[PDB]
Amino acid sequence: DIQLTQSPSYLAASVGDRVTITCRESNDLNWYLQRPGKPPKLLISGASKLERGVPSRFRGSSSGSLTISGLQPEDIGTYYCQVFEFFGGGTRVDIK
Amino acid sequence: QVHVMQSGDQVKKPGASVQVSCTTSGSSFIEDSLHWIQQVPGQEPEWLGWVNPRHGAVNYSWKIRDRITMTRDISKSTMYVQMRGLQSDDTAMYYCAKSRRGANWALYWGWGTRITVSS
Ligand SMILES: *[C@@H]1O[C@H](CO)[C@@H](O[C@@H]2O[C@H](CO)[C@@H](O[C@@H]3O[C@H](CO)[C@@H](O)[C@H](O[C@H]4O[C@H](CO)[C@@H](O)[C@H](O)[C@@H]4O[C@H]4O[C@H](CO)[C@@H](O)[C@H](O)[C@@H]4O)[C@@H]3O)[C@H](O)[C@H]2NC(C)=O)[C@H](O)[C@H]1NC(C)=O
Ligand SMILES: *[C@@H]1O[C@H](CO)[C@@H](O)[C@H](O)[C@H]1NC(C)=O
Repeated sequence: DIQLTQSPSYLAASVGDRVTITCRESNDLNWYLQRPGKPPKLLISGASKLERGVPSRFRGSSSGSLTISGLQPEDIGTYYCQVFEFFGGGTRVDIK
Repeated sequence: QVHVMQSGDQVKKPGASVQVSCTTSGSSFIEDSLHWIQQVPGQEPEWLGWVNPRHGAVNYSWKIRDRITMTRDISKSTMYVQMRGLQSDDTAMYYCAKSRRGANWALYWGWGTRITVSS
C-alpha cells in the first residue's frame, strides 16, 4: 500500500532549538502527541489549521512535517504522524 | 469542553467475550463518527473499527472481522464494543476515540481501557 518515509526517531534537543520531524509522503499530515499513561492529545489536524488550546509554535509543513521552533516541557512525548485509517512510524523525544 | 469517558480495566481468561462502554459529553452525538483502536505499548496503534451513530453503519478492519461488534445509543450517546473469540495475542491497550465533524482521524482519546488475558 502506502508506507511513509519517516526520519530516524531519536533527538537530543532539550530547550529552545528548532527541530523538525520528516513524514515525507502525499498529503493532511495529522500529528498527535502520545502521553505516558495519560490520554494522548492531538497536536495538529490538516497540517495547517491549528485548534484551540495548542501552542502557536506547532507548525506543519503542508504536504511534508511538524517543524517546531523549540522544545518545551509541555510538548515532550512521542509524536505520531497518522494518515486517512493507516499510521506513520512514530518519533519519541526526550530531554538530555 | 467536550470530553469522552470509558469504563475501567478488566482481566479475564482468553476465549471469553469482552464488552466495553464509552460515552461522550459536551457535544452533539448523532453526527460524529466514533472509532475504536488498540495498540501494543511502545509500538504503532492499529485501527480496529469505526461507527456512525447517525444511522448505525459500522466498518471493521482486516484482522478484527468476525470478532467485533459495535453498537451505538445516541439516546444515551453511549457506544458498546463487544469482541468474541478472544485470542492470546491481544493483551494490549485500547482507546475509544472520537472524531469531530464525523470526518476521518480522531481528536479526543479515552481514559485508557486495559483489556488483558493471561495464560
Ligand atoms: C452580567 O454579565 C456576567 C458576566 O458576563 C454574567 O455572569 C455570567 O452568567 C453566566 C450565565 O449565568 C455564567 O455562565 C455559566 O457559568 C456556569 C459556571 O461556570 C456554567 O455552569 C454555565 O454553563 C451551563 O449553562 C449553559 C447555559 O447558560 C450551558 O450551555 C452549559 O452547557 C452548562 O449547562 C450544563 O450545566 C447546567 C447546570 O449544571 C445544566 O442545567 C445543563 O443541563 C448542562 O448540563 C454557564 O457557562 C457565567 O459564569 C457568569 N460569569 C460570572 C463571572 O459569574 C451575569 O449573569 C450578567 N448579568 C445578568 C443579569 O445576566
Ligand atoms: C424506546 O423503546 C425501544 C424499544 O424498547 C428502545 O429500543 C429505545 O431505546 C427506546 N427509545 C428511547 C427513548 O430510548
